Amino acid sequence: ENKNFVISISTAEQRRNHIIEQFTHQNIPFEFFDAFTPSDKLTDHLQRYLPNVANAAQLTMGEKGCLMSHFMLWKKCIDENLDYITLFEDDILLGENANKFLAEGDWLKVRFNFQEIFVLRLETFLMPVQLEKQTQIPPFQQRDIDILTSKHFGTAGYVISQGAAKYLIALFEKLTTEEIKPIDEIMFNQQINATDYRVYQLNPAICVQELQ
Amino acid sequence: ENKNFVISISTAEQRRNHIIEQFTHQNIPFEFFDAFTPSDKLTDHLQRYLPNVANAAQLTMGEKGCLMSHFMLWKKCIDENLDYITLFEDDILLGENANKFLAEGDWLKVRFNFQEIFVLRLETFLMPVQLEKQTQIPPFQQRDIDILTSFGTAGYVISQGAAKYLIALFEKLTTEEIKPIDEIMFNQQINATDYRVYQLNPAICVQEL
Ligand SMILES: O=c1ccn([C@@H]2O[C@H](COP(=O)(O)OP(=O)(O)O)[C@@H](O)[C@H]2O)c(=O)[nH]1
Ligand SMILES: O=c1ccn([C@@H]2O[C@H](COP(=O)(O)OP(=O)(O)O)[C@@H](O)[C@H]2O)c(=O)[nH]1
Repeated sequence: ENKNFVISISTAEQRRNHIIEQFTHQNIPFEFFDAFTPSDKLTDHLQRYLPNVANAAQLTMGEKGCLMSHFMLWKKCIDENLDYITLFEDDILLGENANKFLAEGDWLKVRFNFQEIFVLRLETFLMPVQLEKQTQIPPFQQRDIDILTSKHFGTAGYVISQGAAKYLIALFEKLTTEEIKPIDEIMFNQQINATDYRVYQLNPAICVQELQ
Repeated sequence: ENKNFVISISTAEQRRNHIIEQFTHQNIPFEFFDAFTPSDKLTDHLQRYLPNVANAAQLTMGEKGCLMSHFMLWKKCIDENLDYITLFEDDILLGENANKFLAEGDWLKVRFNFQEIFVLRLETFLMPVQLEKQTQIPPFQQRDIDILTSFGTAGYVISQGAAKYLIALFEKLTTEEIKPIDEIMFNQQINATDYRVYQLNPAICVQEL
């Protein structure tokens, strides 16, 4: 059964073409998942499943749509009883030997217990905090005053075990409106300390986002 | 009035002596703050000021004590009406020319508004999440399976504005939102509107093991 899903706006035909080119050349099976966008469909899904998120002013409707798309795919993993599901966003660029990882799953089956709770990142690791130089505040005694700025972890390419799909669905349902944060922050920052939940990183990675 | 406080367990004589040698070597005034350790004192302070932290199973009592020590120093900043306070942990090494930064404040006064909300890190910048190798799960096609694993609160200046902000922030955090103090101050909260975290580069102190 197919394990690879690419989140893509149903009208984003040029992005879909980019995905098709890359995946078909490497003979990697996949399906598109129609992404949630600002719409009655997204609004109704938020109210049905995540009214906490519907009420969260701290997320943009785009960020809510992104969360909803991942969340519905986590649900798909559970509903179809998949050992794992592999999720992409439609701006990823695949590295050369992606087929060995994405067209076959026996390597995962040997390495992981899917009722255990893990996410394996396939995309490049991005530092969530970086130093930026600035101009307003002058240096002192030959030391610069830099600013700490936050960067989002990508959610553009990862494997999630059925265990983790269940965990993240329950987590997002249990969060209060005030506790909601963008999906990348919950998956890859906040929850890194959580006891049974483990995040792994393929290194070197096998894909990267085409944006920034 | 003194601005430099070094958080240190009252019985940690060896650490205290190392701090004394380092600060006095550069004629930097400081005072020790007796760190909270597992005790009735810590328990009662948690209940009085941070009951959501008392209930947070995800922190060790040591991590709770560390948070409590910083929190009480933020309070000290407010109570003594200090423009800023400079907080250290007791396992640090001071760099050269630290006196210009730590025994004098005019450089801060001309660069910052103390009623505004900032923290200036004095300790070396460390990546708050690292890739750790592991041995149990074999690599595949020359790619390792690493674990993502978790900044340092061993050296920073905080404005009175930020002391107020952080006291209120930590009091408002839910049990679910509680994390070790360094994860809040220097990771989670970097995404926050009026809260600005700066980094001296190169830094003027570094943490020892
Ligand atoms: O309303 C939206 C917009 C985008 N996405 C998805 O989020 C991913 C990243 O989107 P993009 O790089 O275009 O940034 P965004 O538009 O989300 O800010 C892509 O898979 C999009 O299909 C979504 O689910 N809902
Ligand atoms: O119960 C404790 C333990 C440590 N610390 C302080 O936290 C800093 C870091 O101490 P250490 O590196 O020993 O941390 P630990 O190993 O206790 O987690 C030092 O300034 C300690 O005095 C504290 O306030 N309470």
